[PDB]
Amino acid sequence: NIYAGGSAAAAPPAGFRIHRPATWEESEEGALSKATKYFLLAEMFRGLYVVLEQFFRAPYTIYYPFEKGPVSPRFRGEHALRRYPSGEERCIACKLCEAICPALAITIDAEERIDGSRRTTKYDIDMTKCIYCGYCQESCPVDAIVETPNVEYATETREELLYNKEKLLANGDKWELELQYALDADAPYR
Amino acid sequence: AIIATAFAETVKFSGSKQELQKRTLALYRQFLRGAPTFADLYEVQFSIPTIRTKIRQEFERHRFVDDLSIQNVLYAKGHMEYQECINFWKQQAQFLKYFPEEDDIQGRHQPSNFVDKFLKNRA
Amino acid sequence: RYLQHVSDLHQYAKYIMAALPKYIQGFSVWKDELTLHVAPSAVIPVTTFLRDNTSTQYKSIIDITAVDYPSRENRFEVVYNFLSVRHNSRIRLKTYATEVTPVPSITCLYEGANWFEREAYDMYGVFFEGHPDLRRIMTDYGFEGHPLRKDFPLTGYTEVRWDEEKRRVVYEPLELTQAFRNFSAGSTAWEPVGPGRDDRPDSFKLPTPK
Amino acid sequence: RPDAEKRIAAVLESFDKISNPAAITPTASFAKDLNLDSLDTVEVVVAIEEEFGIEIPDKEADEIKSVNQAVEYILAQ
Amino acid sequence: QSVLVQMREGTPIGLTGIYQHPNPRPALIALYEATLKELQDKHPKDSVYRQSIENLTAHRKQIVEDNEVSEVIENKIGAGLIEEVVIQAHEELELAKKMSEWKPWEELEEKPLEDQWVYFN
Ligand code: SF4
Ligand code: SF4
Repeated sequence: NIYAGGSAAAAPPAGFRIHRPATWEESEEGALSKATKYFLLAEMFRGLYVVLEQFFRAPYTIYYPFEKGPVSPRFRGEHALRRYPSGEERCIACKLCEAICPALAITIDAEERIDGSRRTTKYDIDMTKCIYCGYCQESCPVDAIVETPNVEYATETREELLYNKEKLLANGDKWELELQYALDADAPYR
Repeated sequence: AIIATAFAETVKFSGSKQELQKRTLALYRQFLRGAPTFADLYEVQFSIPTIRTKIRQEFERHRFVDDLSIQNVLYAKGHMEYQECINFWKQQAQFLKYFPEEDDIQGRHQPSNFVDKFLKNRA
Repeated sequence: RYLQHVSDLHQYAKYIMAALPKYIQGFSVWKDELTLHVAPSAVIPVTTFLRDNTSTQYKSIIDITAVDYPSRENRFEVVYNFLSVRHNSRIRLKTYATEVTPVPSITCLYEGANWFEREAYDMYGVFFEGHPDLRRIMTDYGFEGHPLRKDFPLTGYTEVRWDEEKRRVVYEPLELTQAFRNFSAGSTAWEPVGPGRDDRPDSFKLPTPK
Repeated sequence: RPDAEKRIAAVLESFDKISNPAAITPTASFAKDLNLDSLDTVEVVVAIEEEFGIEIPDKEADEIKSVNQAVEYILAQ
Repeated sequence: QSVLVQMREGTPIGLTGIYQHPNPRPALIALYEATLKELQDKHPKDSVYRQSIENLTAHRKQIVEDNEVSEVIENKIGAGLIEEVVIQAHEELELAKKMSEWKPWEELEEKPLEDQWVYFN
């Protein structure tokens, strides 16, 4: 038709008028049958039985200091500056990881040597304010900074938590083969 | 939120200067009357007369304001500050924002002439 | 569908302006979004008309906020958002308000609105005349300034530290260990997008003569 | 009520901006005779009511201009 | 005479807070006649507002006056339930009474500045 105006084809659906709630006398069970559930706590014992079923099965719990939970290859933990095979630092002072960081953790000083190649005098990540987005891994064209999957590195001072170039080159030294394995397994999806 | 909080009033904007003067008058009376509560409440070191002379000198700061609606916002901000102070919403470290000159003398060499400014290049 | 629907929204809003010529200055549509351009003394009657008409029953304040452009004489623009849960429609209402003049409050009509109004108050300093419990929310109690405002810097004016001497936290002017480095300086010097086409239906742009 | 104006004079004496503590007559105007501001007027009235423990409404606080009106008001308790 | 537009106690329907209204059609048609009388008395006949609400409540009142049962008219109106329809008719009635004093059919009283609805173009 034409609708009234102030009004559309979104009428109330067929059956949205819900029925009157039935009284005591339009009930299917007897009052004695209802009182057996009332006094003998019929559904209390049901929920008691459920938690007793959970008592007799084998728990989900795992030992932390001797087992680590299931992890992905694309997981992210402490940083590392990689190197080339035949020993070369691989960060070409290209300044992309500093320009993308949503918390401004990177600070790089760049200087050029006689050779014409480019490296960094001072590389720096403040880990009080790195937020683990992995954009710094995504931006570097030469794949020089990564996220090693280590998380067990909690420290006791903040000055330990300021990572300079030397600490991150050490982290790229230690984690290398698992790092290369994770990047090679990640590499089709990037 | 139907009901308001305790000491609040509906913010409403007067069209005359004399009505605003009456409202700021009643407002100074409210601060000055509630000044013995603030020393008990925020556990200050010092005396009630110093609270009262501060409330006075904070209304000295805006005595010669000409524009009506700037007096209006200034009244609304003062009533919000009364509202926070008379309850326990402000704490004793934000109540002492109001008294930075009283609590401690920072040390020697407050510069006065150009030379004392200039020996530490205007600080 | 969508071309027909945006052309229908245009006509609905043309009707809304023609029903209330005293209060509605403009309307603009951009992609199934309708904005109504309203004077600040014109807020309350338009919002009653949006609550109360049967063609126009929005019933439900969703979110309101301000936005400052400091390059205009009336600095803030206060934008309202409504949702007719009957007609499945959204509508938007923009007014204006300088730092010192008000806009009147719709908390007499919309019960959820008062909490939104004092939020936009603390972020912007925009006044809602006729509002019980106008004071700050979601900032510091002794905080001086309005944060979401273009003269206010990023890191603010003050910072907090524990003075040993007074045995309390103290509030001090700002000192950073690393300065903020915005990289907005270094944007494009070519125009990044064109002007773009229009979605105006043929019925609502002015005829050329002959 | 004797010894009341002596108490009000003792309260009014402890202030400043009064270069004559002997100028407190029982009909002294706050603004005219004592050279007081508006804030001074509602400072002295609050200090008057603080001495007793009574509390005053707004219409009975705004009207008090002289110490004569304070000694007229004093017998509300 | 008075009219009740929303029972807050009775038997429940799907919307809570809204209970079943006894005799909704006389309440409905009397509330309609109040709408017609008010906007004929108080709004001047040029204005678009009274023209569409006159036609609106006339076409809405015709459905109510000409059909009997509950469910068929609440489909023919096409808006919500009849309790809820009585509420929104009450509401448009109170609106039409506020519009006689707020007077929307004039010219606009507060012209914008020329540099105000200019965003980024
Ligand atoms: S992971 Fe994120 S926050 Fe951390 S250095 Fe990379 S881009 Fe910056
Ligand atoms: S890690 Fe990548 S983005 Fe950062 S300086 Fe080295 S090459 Fe550039």
